[PDB]
Amino acid sequence: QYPIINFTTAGATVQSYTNFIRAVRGRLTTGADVRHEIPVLPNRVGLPINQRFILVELSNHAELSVTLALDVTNAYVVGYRAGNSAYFFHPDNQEDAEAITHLFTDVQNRYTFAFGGNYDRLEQLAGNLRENIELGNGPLEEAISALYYYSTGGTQLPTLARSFIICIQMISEAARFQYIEGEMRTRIRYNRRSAPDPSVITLENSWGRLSTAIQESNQGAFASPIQLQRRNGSKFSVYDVSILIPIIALMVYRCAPPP
Amino acid sequence: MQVQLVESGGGLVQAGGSLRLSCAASRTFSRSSMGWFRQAPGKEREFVASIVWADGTTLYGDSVKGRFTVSRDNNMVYLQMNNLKPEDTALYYCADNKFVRGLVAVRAIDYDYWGQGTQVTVS
Repeated sequence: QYPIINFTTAGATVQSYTNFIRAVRGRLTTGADVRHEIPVLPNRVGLPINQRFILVELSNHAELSVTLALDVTNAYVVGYRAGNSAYFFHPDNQEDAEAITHLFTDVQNRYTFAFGGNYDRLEQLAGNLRENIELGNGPLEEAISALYYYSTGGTQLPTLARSFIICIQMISEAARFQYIEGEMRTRIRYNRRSAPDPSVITLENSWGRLSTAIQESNQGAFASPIQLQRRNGSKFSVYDVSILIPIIALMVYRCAPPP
Repeated sequence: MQVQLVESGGGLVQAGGSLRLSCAASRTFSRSSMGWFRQAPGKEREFVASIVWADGTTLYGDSVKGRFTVSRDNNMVYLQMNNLKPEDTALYYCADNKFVRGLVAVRAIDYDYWGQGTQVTVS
């Protein structure tokens, strides 16, 4: 019976957005299961489908809206509804596919794609890479518009890919990372439209293996270094959780919590 | 249903003539770029020229670089075509790229919405 969080690109503040993200994290996460200070998303196994998702209503100064579905375990996007159609990504397995059926049930046209929603897959369809794809509010306005318009087929596929690539980032990743949230914050703040820098990107690709590195750390100290990039592309290794604290907001459950 | 772009100005000139294309965007705000592509029947869309919204940097495809000039208005956008060669004969299109970093986007794949088109011809 899923909980929804509205947002509108329309007039949006720095506050209104921080307001937004700070909010969906709440609806995402267990409250406290936290390792060495970082919050852990709910664990796919126990989770009843009742609690498996949350929904996000996104609206426009162009005055239209669409609803996104998010895997609570995941934080990522599984699909969306625009009006009377709903679209979902190709499920990576049996279990996952049964869950989605619980999503937009009212919808008369349920479409399911042949491809995953991994960045790799989308970048391929977008025909471009994430760093050629501008992020910001203007981008997100036009993105929502597109997804709606997609359901009507006024919009092409690579256009749709690009739109997803925008949202997954501006939401799933913003939610996963205060760093990414705060970057969008200042993007809105100075009203810039610009593609994601490397730091943002490598963050996005390493999120899975950070979640692992951390929970499995010894009292915060990483088993093995995790290579990252700074805003300028300069590579650097992460040996300890201490520095991630200010950055990463959520981790996918990996191991049973320590004693 | 889409953003609904349209261009006028197509026609017949003698070889060497000049011609000028015009375009109108119809709830449309953030752009990051707009560009004109041309397609001879049976072939695929050549890039031609584009103007990065924001800055207004102009970028022209190889064959045309010197004779064609591009400009933004307000809404509205323009392509000047000067000294026409019979090889310019083709269908010309308007594109709104709402997404790609404006410098990097030169391709049919890179633009989100397409104008309807208007024809061009020559000696």
